[PDB]
Amino acid sequence: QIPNRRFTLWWSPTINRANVYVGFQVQLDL
Amino acid sequence: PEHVRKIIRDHGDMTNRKFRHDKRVYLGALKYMPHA
Amino acid sequence: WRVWLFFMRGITPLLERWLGNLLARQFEGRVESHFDLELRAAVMHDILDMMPEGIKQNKARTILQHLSEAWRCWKANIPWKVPGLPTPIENMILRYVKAKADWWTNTAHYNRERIRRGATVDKTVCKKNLGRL
Amino acid sequence: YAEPAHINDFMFEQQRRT
Amino acid sequence: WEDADFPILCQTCLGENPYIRMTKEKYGKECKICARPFTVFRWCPGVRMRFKKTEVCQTCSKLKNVCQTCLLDLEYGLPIQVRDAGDMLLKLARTTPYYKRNRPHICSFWVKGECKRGEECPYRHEKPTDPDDPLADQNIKDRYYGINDPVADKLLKRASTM
Amino acid sequence: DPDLQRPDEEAIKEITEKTRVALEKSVSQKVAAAYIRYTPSQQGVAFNSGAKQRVIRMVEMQKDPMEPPRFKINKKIPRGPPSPPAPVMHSPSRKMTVKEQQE
Amino acid sequence: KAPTMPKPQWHPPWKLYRVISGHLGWVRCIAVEPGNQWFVTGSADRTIKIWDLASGKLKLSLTGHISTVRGVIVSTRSPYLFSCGEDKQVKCWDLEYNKVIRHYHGHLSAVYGLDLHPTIDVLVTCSRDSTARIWDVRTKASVHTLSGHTNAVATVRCQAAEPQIITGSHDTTIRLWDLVAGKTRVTLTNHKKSVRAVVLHPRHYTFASGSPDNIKQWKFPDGSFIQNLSGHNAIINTLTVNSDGVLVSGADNGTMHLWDWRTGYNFQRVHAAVQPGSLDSESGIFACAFDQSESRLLTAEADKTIKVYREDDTATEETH
RNA sequence: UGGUUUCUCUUCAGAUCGCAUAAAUCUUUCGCCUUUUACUAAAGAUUUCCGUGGAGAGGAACAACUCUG
RNA sequence: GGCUAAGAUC
RNA sequence: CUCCGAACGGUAAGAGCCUAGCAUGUAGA
Repeated sequence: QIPNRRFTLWWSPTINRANVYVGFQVQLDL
Repeated sequence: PEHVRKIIRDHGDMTNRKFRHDKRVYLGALKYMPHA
Repeated sequence: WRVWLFFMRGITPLLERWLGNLLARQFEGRVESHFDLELRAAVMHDILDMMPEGIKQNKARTILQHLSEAWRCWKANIPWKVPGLPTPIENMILRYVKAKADWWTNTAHYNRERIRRGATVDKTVCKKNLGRL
Repeated sequence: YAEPAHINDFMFEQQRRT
Repeated sequence: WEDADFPILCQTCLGENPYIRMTKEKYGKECKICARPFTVFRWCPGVRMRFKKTEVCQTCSKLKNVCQTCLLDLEYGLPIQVRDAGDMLLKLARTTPYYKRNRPHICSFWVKGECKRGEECPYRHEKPTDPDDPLADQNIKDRYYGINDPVADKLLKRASTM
Repeated sequence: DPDLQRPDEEAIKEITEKTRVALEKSVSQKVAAAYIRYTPSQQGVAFNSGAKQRVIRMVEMQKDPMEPPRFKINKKIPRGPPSPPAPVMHSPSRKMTVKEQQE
Repeated sequence: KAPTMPKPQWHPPWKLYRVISGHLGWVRCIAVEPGNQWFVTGSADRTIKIWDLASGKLKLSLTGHISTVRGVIVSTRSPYLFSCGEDKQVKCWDLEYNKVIRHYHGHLSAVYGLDLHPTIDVLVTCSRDSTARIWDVRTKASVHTLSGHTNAVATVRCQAAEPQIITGSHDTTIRLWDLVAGKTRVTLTNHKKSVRAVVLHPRHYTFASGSPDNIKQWKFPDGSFIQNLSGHNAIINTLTVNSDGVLVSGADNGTMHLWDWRTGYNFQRVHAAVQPGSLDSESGIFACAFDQSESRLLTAEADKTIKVYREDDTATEETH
């Protein structure tokens, strides 16, 4: 899970946007 | 005759006009809807 | 108008079964191991019926353990049988072992015929089909 | 102990109420 | 589940006439004696009566041996707390029952003064009972079970008066 | 011929007609879900005297044929968990032989 | 010295005419078509295959079960070759399209046997979970759960003469559960072994019964023990009886003892052979039923060979 | 011989019963496939629904206009 | 106490 | 060339306090 965590965090603006996932408004915390 | 115009007039009253003990049968008998 | 009148003509028998249970819950309130268990329970049913010579200190799980050690000895293709036993008890044990060998060989050839492409999905059946062959 | 009868309900309800 | 064929009721609740009429509703009315649906048997006791129905369950009333509507007893008429106390049932019993067991309910519009129904009012336009007495403070299991029975308490207390 | 007699074909057809009517009543009950006079011998002595038959008409109330059920699944006990335990009386069980443990 | 000893019944011995061996595994059920043309017989390969009743050649192969096919009841009142599989599924394979048409369910374990009633439109599926099941034909629903057995209900009998349904329980107690009520009207004070066999001779007498150890006859009205069986101590699994007075008993040891339904003495009592590919002690008659023409007997052995036994005329077989 | 209608209930329907035509289920097939239902349509047979056909039973309207013979 | 690939196993 | 898809696999996890649109229609004296 450790190399999977570094790869998912590196492409965080590419893998988490409005075009890549359409219907979503989830906020994490404050 | 014009009897159906009076019965459907009492729709959402506060248990005093066709709503005391008939609201359970009103949503259950209407579950045969698409045949109508 | 003709197509959508037939749409409700097909949904009127449907929706009484679709939304029939939905209006009812508001007032009513809502593998191969089975063949191994059925062969094991029928073996105990046959051993308790096919001549136990009455109530004369009859068999137990050790007789089923004798059938278990006979299948494990045949599984490695070893010539080790189960010697030192009565002849009808050994014949009843060898009959269920020859029938279980027919089930396991047919289950091996069925998975191998679907091993080329078959289903394009195999989680633990790939290790079992390679071990059986 | 139940014991039904095959009498008419119309004549029985009329005679008892009279 | 829970079916029935004939109501096990008393002769007082059956009506003051040899001929009556019953109405059977199979698996309904939610009988609170066993929390199971029973055959609700409605009937008419007579002219100007209450026209009540069955309240207790069928199998739940068999162990108690009481009426289906009055739920007092089978032969004597004392409550279940008075029947399980003790013949004691011979002296506490009373034949020729009162019409208050078959009397209808009171008119709430007559208690409020605005009784607009008039002489055709099926309810009784009389004075209600005194709420200070424990006789109008019973419950479901308080009348069925012998625990906390106000009617059985006064029946054993008034039996030794003289 | 009287000891090994066979039943009549009309009696078999009458048993078949009664079984077909009983199975149709159970099938109509499965597809739906998925006067009288009792003599008051309990306390009838003097209260409302003269009631020798106590006739009560059994009029089934026609319920609405479009409704949810009036209660939930019934959690009441329908019957008794004791049985009529009929005895076996098949054969006297005894020991076979002294060599039965060796055979 | 014995009663009715010097006047027995007439029974000429039989002879095997053809041993068809096409299945792959132990055959557990065998049945003949009422038109004497088809011969339905299951196997352990989960495939109920029909063959010619007279020619013996293969006619069809119908699979679909997920376990051993331990029951094949070809319906004579309707074209539907219903079958009982051990995978908790009474697959009613209708022969109108050679496919499953009903696929009824409800049993919690394997089904032992199935019998179609001649009068009532229902199928008595003797399951093995805890009881049998009265499945309604062309309704896909059960009628009543005749729970009157302390073990698996192996045998089943649906007679028009008997008002109840004769169920054969493996708890050494046969029962006659009524069709309308469901409770056992009368038990059986015999069959000390696990009773897994039943027969019926409606030609000139009442329906009999059977047992592996100490078998005995019975009667259709409320049961009546007429006489016990001969010296057959093996585990009997097949019990057929013809209208000519023959009584065939198929045991698991391979000793196919044939006796008389009236005399009771074993006429032939011959033992069959085995397949060359099979083991030494593997031949056992698991299912046996006579033909529709009552000429050639058919017994499905456990050695993967459906053997057919024809008749033969002889006279030097007098019993003392 | 003697009745045009209308509404209730009892069977079989092998007639394009329907001069037009829905849904679900079961057994086999294809396409996507990523967990599943909603999926695409080729074959066959099982229900439900929209409906209907002859022939006895009970009410209402002029059954009396006198219909065929 | 059964079936699972001496169940794979230093 | 004009054949247009919907849901689940998703927002957590908890502590103290605060306010609400709901339901039953009884036998008894």
